Amino acid sequence: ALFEAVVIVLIVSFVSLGLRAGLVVACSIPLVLAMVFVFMEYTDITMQRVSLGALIIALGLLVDDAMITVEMMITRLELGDSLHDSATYAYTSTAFPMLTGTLVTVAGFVPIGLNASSAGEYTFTLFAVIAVALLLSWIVAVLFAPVIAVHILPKTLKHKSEQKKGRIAERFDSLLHLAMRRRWTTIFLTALLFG
Amino acid sequence: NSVILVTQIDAFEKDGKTPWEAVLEATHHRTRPILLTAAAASLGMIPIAREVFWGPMAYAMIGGIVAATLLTLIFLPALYVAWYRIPEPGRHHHHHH
Amino acid sequence: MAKGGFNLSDWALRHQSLVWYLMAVSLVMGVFSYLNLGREEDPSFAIKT
Amino acid sequence: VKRFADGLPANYRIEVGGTVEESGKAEGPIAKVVPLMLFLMATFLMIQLQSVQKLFLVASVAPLGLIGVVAALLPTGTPMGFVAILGILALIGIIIR
Ligand SMILES: CCCCCCCCCCCCO[C@H]1O[C@H](CO)[C@@H](O[C@H]2O[C@H](CO)[C@@H](O)[C@H](O)[C@H]2O)[C@H](O)[C@H]1O
Repeated sequence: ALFEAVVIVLIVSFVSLGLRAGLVVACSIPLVLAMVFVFMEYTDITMQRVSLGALIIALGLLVDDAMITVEMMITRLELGDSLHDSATYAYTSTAFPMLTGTLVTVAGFVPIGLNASSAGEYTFTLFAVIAVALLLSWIVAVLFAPVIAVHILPKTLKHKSEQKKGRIAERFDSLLHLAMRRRWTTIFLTALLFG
Repeated sequence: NSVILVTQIDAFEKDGKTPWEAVLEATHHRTRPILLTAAAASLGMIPIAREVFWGPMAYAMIGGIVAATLLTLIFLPALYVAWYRIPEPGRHHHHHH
Repeated sequence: MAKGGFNLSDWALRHQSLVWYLMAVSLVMGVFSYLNLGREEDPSFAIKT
Repeated sequence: VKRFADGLPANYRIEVGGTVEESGKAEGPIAKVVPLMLFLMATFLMIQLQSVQKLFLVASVAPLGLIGVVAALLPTGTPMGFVAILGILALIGIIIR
């Protein structure tokens, strides 16, 4: 099942960028896996189902952050100059947000890792897994994306969007305009739905 | 995700551009990434969904993720622009900005 | 808030071989450690009785 | 003696009772611990340097130092001391320095 989840995320990144761009990010994913493995080794946290599920969750989140970083990099470099420095500003800008969101998520995970109940045992493993994985993931994303880009990435191009998603964009922009046409209606709908 | 969006919005708004067009460009710029974010979030749990252990939690996760994302796409824009066009609350303090 | 720092990009771009070696050593370390990790059904919660 | 032992029913067994057992037990974790620290100090060196070429260059001097450790030991006929088995590592460190 682990390999299955890995390959589905793989095809996700494949169809996302089309080109073999996010594929290098996928190649970078196993790194954090080995790191958390050695971490468990030092902490003797052996393997079991629970930890595997935690691994799946953590891998999804970390690959999400890494992929969005790579996407914004390639987009900002494609729409403009083709240079590592033509992306250093993107790094300097969107760096802090990644850290913030990641830490916020680890905080949201924390609760399950504090109960003294008999159930807290199974939760302790997944908590440690998620925490270490997410942190090492952020450091990897901010410390490896440069070389991986400077060596396995083409130059810039001209703006263009996949026409298949064109109809989806039409519907999205239209619904956006309509939602702006009557803001109070959206609030009413949200209220009734939540209630 | 919500933090990412608000940061992207107020990011270029520092230039004092048209709030309408500002939020418009913010959405047009964050449309593609948030999609992949929601994908990676919801997915991953699919192959293990067959496992009876991680059962209801998997469905609840994949459901709430899609819901929260859709609203992150439509709800917050209208809400923020509404709160912007006019301050609904009051309670003004004479000794504070 | 981007005050007196932001050297992440440049320093990352620089010291290329350093990051390269760090990545390599980390990878091999995790690889070798994987075999000696340990597999078990599920954590043994402390029974109280 | 091993062959002699082999020439006997399987239900029986022979073992040593000297000091080799204790020596091996003591040096047990050594083998399973020292290489990790070796890679640790290697990376430590790579911090000050920036090329694997210079790394291997200075590393070549490390093993070659085993010349004197034995040249000044064979004529005296002094047995290999455990303390030396330890100090040789310090020798490696200083020569690399
Ligand atoms: C006088 C006051 C002190 C009295 C004696 C205290 C001596 C030093 C403190 C003992 C703490 C034990 O900690 C020690 O455990 C293991 C020893 O096998 C070491 O090694 C451990 O970690 C390594 C990296 O994760 C793994 O490769 C090893 O398999 C693992 O055993 C630890 O890196 C070390 O931290």
